[PDB]
Amino acid sequence: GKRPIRLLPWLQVVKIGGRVMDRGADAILPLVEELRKLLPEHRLLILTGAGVRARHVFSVGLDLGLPVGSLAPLAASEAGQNGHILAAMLASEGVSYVEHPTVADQLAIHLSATRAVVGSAFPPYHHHEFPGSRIPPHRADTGAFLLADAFGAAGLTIVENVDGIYTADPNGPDRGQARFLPETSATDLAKSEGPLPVDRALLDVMATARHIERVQVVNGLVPGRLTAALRGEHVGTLIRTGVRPA
Amino acid sequence: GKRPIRLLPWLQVVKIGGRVMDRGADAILPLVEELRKLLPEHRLLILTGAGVRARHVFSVGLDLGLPVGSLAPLAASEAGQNGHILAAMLASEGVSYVEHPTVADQLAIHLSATRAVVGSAFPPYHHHEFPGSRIPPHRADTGAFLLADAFGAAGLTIVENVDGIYTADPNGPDRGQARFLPETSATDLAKSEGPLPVDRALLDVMATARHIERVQVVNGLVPGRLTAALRGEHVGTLIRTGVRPA
Amino acid sequence: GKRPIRLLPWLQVVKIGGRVMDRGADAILPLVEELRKLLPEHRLLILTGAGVRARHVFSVGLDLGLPVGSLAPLAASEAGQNGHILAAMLASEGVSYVEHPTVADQLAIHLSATRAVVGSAFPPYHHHEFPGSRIPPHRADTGAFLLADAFGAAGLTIVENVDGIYTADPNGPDRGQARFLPETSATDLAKSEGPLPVDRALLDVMATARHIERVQVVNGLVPGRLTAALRGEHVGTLIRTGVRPA
Amino acid sequence: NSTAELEELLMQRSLTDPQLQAAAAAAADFRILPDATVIKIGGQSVIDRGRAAVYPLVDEIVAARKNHKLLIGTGAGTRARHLYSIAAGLGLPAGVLAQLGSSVADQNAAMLGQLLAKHGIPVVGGAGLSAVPLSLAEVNAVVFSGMPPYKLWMRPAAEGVIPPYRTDAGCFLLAEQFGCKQMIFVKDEDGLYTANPKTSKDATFIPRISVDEMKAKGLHDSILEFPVLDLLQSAQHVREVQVVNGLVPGNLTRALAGEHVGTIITAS
Amino acid sequence: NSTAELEELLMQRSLTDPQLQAAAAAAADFRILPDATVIKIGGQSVIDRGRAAVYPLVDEIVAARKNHKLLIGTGAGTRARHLYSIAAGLGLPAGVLAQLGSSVADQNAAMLGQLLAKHGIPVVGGAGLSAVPLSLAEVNAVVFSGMPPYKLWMRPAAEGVIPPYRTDAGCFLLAEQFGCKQMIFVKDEDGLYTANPKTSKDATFIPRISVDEMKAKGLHDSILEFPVLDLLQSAQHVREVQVVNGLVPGNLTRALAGEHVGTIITAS
Amino acid sequence: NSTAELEELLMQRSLTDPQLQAAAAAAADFRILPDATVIKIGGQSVIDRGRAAVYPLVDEIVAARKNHKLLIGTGAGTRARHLYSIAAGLGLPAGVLAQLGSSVADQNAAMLGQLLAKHGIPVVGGAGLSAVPLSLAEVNAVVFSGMPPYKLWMRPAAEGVIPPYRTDAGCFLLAEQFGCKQMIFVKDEDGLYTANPKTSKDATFIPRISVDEMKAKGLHDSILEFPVLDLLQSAQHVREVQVVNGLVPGNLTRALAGEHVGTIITAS
Ligand SMILES: Nc1ncnc2c1ncn2[C@@H]1O[C@H](COP(=O)(O)OP(=O)(O)OP(=O)(O)O)[C@@H](O)[C@H]1O
Ligand SMILES: Nc1ncnc2c1ncn2[C@@H]1O[C@H](COP(=O)(O)OP(=O)(O)OP(=O)(O)O)[C@@H](O)[C@H]1O
Ligand SMILES: Nc1ncnc2c1ncn2[C@@H]1O[C@H](COP(=O)(O)OP(=O)(O)OP(=O)(O)O)[C@@H](O)[C@H]1O
Ligand SMILES: Nc1ncnc2c1ncn2[C@@H]1O[C@H](COP(=O)(O)OP(=O)(O)OP(=O)(O)O)[C@@H](O)[C@H]1O
Ligand SMILES: Nc1ncnc2c1ncn2[C@@H]1O[C@H](COP(=O)(O)OP(=O)(O)OP(=O)(O)O)[C@@H](O)[C@H]1O
Ligand SMILES: Nc1ncnc2c1ncn2[C@@H]1O[C@H](COP(=O)(O)OP(=O)(O)OP(=O)(O)O)[C@@H](O)[C@H]1O
Ligand SMILES: [Cl-]
Ligand SMILES: [Cl-]
Ligand SMILES: [Cl-]
Ligand SMILES: [Mg+2]
Ligand SMILES: [Mg+2]
Ligand SMILES: [Mg+2]
Repeated sequence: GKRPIRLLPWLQVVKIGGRVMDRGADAILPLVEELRKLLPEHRLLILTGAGVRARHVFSVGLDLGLPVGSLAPLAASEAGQNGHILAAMLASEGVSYVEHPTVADQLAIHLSATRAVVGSAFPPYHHHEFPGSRIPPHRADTGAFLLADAFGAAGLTIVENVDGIYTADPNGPDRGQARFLPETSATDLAKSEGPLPVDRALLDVMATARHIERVQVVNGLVPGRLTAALRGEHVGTLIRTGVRPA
Repeated sequence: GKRPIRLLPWLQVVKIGGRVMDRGADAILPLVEELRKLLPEHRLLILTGAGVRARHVFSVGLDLGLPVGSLAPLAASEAGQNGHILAAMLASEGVSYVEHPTVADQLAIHLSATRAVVGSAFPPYHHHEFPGSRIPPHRADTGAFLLADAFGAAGLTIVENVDGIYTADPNGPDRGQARFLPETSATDLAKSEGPLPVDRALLDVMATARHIERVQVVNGLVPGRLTAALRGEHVGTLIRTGVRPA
Repeated sequence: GKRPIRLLPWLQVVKIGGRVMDRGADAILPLVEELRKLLPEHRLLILTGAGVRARHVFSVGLDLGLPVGSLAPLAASEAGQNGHILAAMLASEGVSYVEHPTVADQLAIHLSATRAVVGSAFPPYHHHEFPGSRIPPHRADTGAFLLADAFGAAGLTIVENVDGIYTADPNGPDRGQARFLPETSATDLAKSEGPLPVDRALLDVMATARHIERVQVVNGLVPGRLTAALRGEHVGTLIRTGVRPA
Repeated sequence: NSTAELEELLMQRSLTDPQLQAAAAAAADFRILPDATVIKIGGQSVIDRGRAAVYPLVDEIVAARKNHKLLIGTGAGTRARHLYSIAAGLGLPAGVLAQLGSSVADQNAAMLGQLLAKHGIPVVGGAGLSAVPLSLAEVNAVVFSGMPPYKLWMRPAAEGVIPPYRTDAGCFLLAEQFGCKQMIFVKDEDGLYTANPKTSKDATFIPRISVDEMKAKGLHDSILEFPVLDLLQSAQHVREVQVVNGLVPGNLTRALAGEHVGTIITAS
Repeated sequence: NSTAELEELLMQRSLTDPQLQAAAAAAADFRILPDATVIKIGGQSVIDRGRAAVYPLVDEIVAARKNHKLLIGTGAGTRARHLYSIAAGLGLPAGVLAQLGSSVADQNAAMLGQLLAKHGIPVVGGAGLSAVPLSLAEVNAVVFSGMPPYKLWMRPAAEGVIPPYRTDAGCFLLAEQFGCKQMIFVKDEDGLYTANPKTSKDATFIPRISVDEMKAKGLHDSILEFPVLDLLQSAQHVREVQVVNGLVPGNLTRALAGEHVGTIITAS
Repeated sequence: NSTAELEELLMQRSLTDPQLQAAAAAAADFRILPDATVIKIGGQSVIDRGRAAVYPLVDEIVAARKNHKLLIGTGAGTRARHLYSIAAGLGLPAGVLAQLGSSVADQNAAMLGQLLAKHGIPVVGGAGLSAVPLSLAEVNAVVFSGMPPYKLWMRPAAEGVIPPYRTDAGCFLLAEQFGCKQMIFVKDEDGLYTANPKTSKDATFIPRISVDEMKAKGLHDSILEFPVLDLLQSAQHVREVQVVNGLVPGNLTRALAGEHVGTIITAS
């Protein structure tokens, strides 16, 4: 399709949800042991989301009247703290946290030095966040996809605290009505109203994607599902981006 | 000669001319494929020059009346952009662009992590550029040699858009008079008047050099010449620095 | 003892005294050749102290009336210069100097890229140095131990210009009275009065240590003693920290 | 408490939840720099032209800072388009081009900054909260580079690899985020015309127009980056912009004084 | 020369030598910022509470900077305690927790800084030698984050992995190092009581007390980080601190005016 | 247009082309900081000497900034020469020594900066375009470290590994690049003598001399780094320098007032 080259075609990108990290050792320790076993199998860029502490800083910032561009870096800080925590648990394996500038221009050398690096999934929109909502739209899922597609990576896998995407919040008021979606397209999700486990802006950047054809959302609280998803096995919700294979 | 030790005696330094990069994919793609094949053979520090965009910023800066120390970092920016472009094309091989401070104090660890790194050939003289000319004298060729000689590198090769040094500009008004120079000494060039394909300041820093005995200027538009030059084959103009072998 | 995990349990930390470096090539060259032979045997974090130049800047700063928080970063600068010097001599082996932030959060990836890194042993207390003495208390020995214990490293070895700890300064006025101490506990040293070859604050942070059970002070002017100490051989003064083995 | 119910939603729901989104929309609205004006100095339209364009505009900035708080952002221009053409011909993606273009806007901020240094006006990073210079009457202005910080995380356009959010969008978003009172784009034409005035011999001048009317008249990508018009319709604080000719002596000074030179583009 | 003998000792002895230590103790004493006051704004006690607590305190800072030089440091609060609980449950050491808590105090400095930007007051790094803002009457104040820079080199407490030196200690050490005239802790209680006033129904207010008396009365770890009390007894410049209730309108203004609101804690 | 022909040459020729060099030489000449004076405070000659030398000079800087814009750079001194001797004995090259010496000039800038902080005068990086402090009457001065940024790219001298461009050259090049009006070197002797006044008992004082006359009289490497004399002959803006004794009370103040204390060295 006369598309841009793939910068890092051998790369696998994994996004860890901030609310997975929020569960502490009970969720993090099995995830760390699964990541340890995956290091010899894949070249991994592991990106962390923000979770509940960003909700609290949104609560204070919204109370102070701050605009959406003020809230964006405050939330991004919590994603980076989650990344430092995860990288600390993998340090004995040679894994460290790397900053956005290193991720942006020096990922190649760092993945030559070690098998995986951890970074923040929030993109550096910060005070240039788009207006409209008072909640920053370009969050962890969106930043992780923008990076993965810009690199031309082999995949992006989103590690969630639920099995995947449902027709309603499976932890919310309409939960007995929520039906599991094994597959969906980004366009079908975008034309629905209701909450999702992924940013609505993820669906927008999938519409302009150049390389990534599918993204799987899997439950990181079930050991083995991330491992299976990185081998292309269907253990969660597959999101079709609309990039067509050649 | 009671000279200083060689810091990185196994290093090979290659300087890519900015006007080579200016030719776009038609020149860059064959050069990238030649560099890919050279990675397992050599430990490479690849440094990029500035090219035509620096001429434009000189045109604006000279129109604004800016001094030579103001123009120097403006030109250096264009060399770094060329380096980011080249490193992007080699990212899938583990090559990244590295900044001046990393080059200056952490080159050893980075060349332990990967087979080659790309950096800017302009030296950080910036607003401490020497006065005299309104054109910054310490440019890409000069910075690449200062680095290579300070490291005690095994060589420096200058990759040009012409075969080497002629007795006149082979693309200029006196071009039917221009005769190819297979070899020359830096002192012989310095005592001539007329344009050269290399900085005149390169000749000055060769006069005080401690290690590098010869520098070859080769045509990077001819595939294979950089490869041959890195094996010591004479495929361009050899510049004798005046460092004597022991 | 329900103690924190070990971040880098395979790490060996070596602290080189600044007054060892002060002796110049006569001491540094044999030390560099011993470090070269140790690179394939251990994963080394080499940290340098400050030495005599910090005494001079203390002399000027105390003459100017500056507080202890002003003197701390001035002394830390001299430790970092010693580290740049040592790393330069090991550059051909792939060793580079790394900054405090890299040491703090990215040591794992760097020791995956190369066999050893050099850094400053002074901790970043700087203008938040504790008051009380006009001499900064948290110096090279103290910072090296804080790092080694925080990492859960396999050991910390302190490389001195004397055989170890004596009952008085073996180069001072009471020197014919000075008796060598092959072993001691940190608590026994802390309850003595008199000068030591190690920071008194080292004894305090050993009291709250979580992992490191012993620290050996060895004479880096005797080739082979650092090598032997890194294998657990008793060639200097052993300091028992009071961490109990399980 | 609506504050209480907002924090309940913030703790219990996904940020995608419409109920949470609607409760956050009711939050109070603080303007960080309400008395500042953001000005974009065009790269191609002004700075690339050298002394004849830049020197008069420096004089106007120095005179204007006496009564007007100024955030002055720089465009990129011809050197960025050269970089875009090289990188695009190599198949590099929009995110890589975005990083290259930033260096050029940085160059331009540097040159403008050195002409303004003796007048006390500094070059600052992005510079919204460069609170000290903008509070001193001796200064009351700063210069920044206009490229947004997205870099490798730039969202690509629907077609092609040219970054869709450039210096126009970067300067506009700064004005919107800090709740500034005014956004003025300084270009090389009197304002919006019914067609490109350089390639059509009878384009008609448009003094005032809405975003919807621009789109309907077929000029969504005319004198401004077309994503700016969509950002303008989403903005909370800056609901109109003015485009003026920086090559006309005193045109920026008169716009700051409230004169309707150029074109006023409204969100609605 | 005592200067001569000091330099002899400095060259010839270990810095552990008591003779060298005693000669250094006789050196002159320069105060770097003697007319500034350091204020800590509590994270949990103030900033976490939102507009009702923060907005009045912003008003007091703006009014107070007219006659008082201010170094304003921020606490961390509930988000730091969440991070501590996650990291502690993973077995991470105090040095790792120290780095995490710093990000939260940074967040709070950012939010406070954006409310103060239009008043000219900047956010600076640690900020002792942010000499220009503190010398201008139009500014005369800065905001900084209160966490000490120890990070991975944090000394652990005798038990547990919670960093013992947090925003109280970071703000105090800044005041001590720059020889400031005054250190005021802004919390959410009127001052020190004989017991925690939130969990005891008849605690008695204490207007003035020494460190030794606090330790003897069993409240070494009460309204201040307990290491601060030991740092206070070692301090050369700041030999007392005042703790006031930031939730009381005008309480910080009255403390700066020399009124004995709250509790005064003395080193001796 | 000479502007047109310059841009043709700039596009079509190598920058080594004499025709291009000559056309660039005809460009206009903008001075960035024309009313500032650059002062170098010697490391060995002043700062290394402690309070007796530094404290009076701090007083003069504070008094002088009332009527004179000051860029104050610091030398390095004895700690740099210790580092040079260690590194040279290891066979390290001039580029490595250059990086080591920079840290020492940085130390000295820090100490001077902390004595000046309460007077509003900051320590800035290199600091030409530190436009805000140099435009405020309350400040009107900055402190910077005098080492040039060449680091590993230092050109070595013809013999030996001592970096030939040190704090004298770094301070001079700053004055030249920003087109400052005056360059004053503050040392520990009244000025240039016919021989080193410390090791010759009847050297004669020289009030005024040219670079050529210094070279002819055999003192190219005397009171100033000898490369400075060659940089002086190439300079566009600073065509003379003055060397004064900072140990004489008020000597810097009188030089700033136009009194011919010390030695004036002219390019021609
Ligand atoms: N349609 C839906 N399908 C699945 N989960 C949903 C849906 N709508 C809402 N949710 C909720 O989304 C929750 C996940 O929250 P969220 O997406 O904010 O977490 P996260 O991805 O870990 O956070 P972050 O974005 O900070 O990384 C699920 O536990 C579920 O309750
Ligand atoms: N004597 C000469 N011999 C060879 N080429 C010459 C000579 N004099 C001028 N030239 C010209 O120099 C051109 C190369 O230009 P230049 O040296 O500026 O390029 P570059 O090295 O790619 O740039 P940069 O220095 O920015 O890296 C040649 O194409 C040729 O026309
Ligand atoms: N009890 C003691 N036992 C041994 N050496 C002592 C004792 N008391 C003083 N010293 C002296 O301490 C000297 C070492 O000095 P010091 O500890 O300052 O050096 P260093 O560790 O190299 O410096 P730095 O702390 O900057 O790294 C020895 O050479 C010895 O003279
Ligand atoms: N309908 C129109 N009315 C006016 N100008 C138009 C119209 N359509 C196109 N243009 C062109 O838009 C140009 C302004 O955009 P341009 O990108 O040149 O501005 P700029 O801000 O200088 O850009 P940059 O800063 O990115 O270099 C004008 O020079 C004009 O030729
Ligand atoms: N004896 C006591 N007197 C007063 N307050 C006490 C006492 N003992 C405990 N406290 C508690 O100490 C608290 C102040 O400490 P806290 O850590 O909440 O302050 P902070 O500065 O906001 O912290 P941070 O900035 O780290 O969030 C008060 O809210 C009070 O409940
Ligand atoms: N002919 C001369 N006239 C005057 N001074 C001379 C002469 N020849 C040598 N000198 C010496 O030059 C010295 C000044 O150079 P020096 O390097 O000490 O200065 P500095 O600026 O303090 O250096 P740094 O900042 O690098 O420490 C004087 O102290 C003086 O002894
Ligand atoms: Cl959303
Ligand atoms: Cl001690
Ligand atoms: Cl030249
Ligand atoms: Mg989610
Ligand atoms: Mg060339
Ligand atoms: Mg010691």
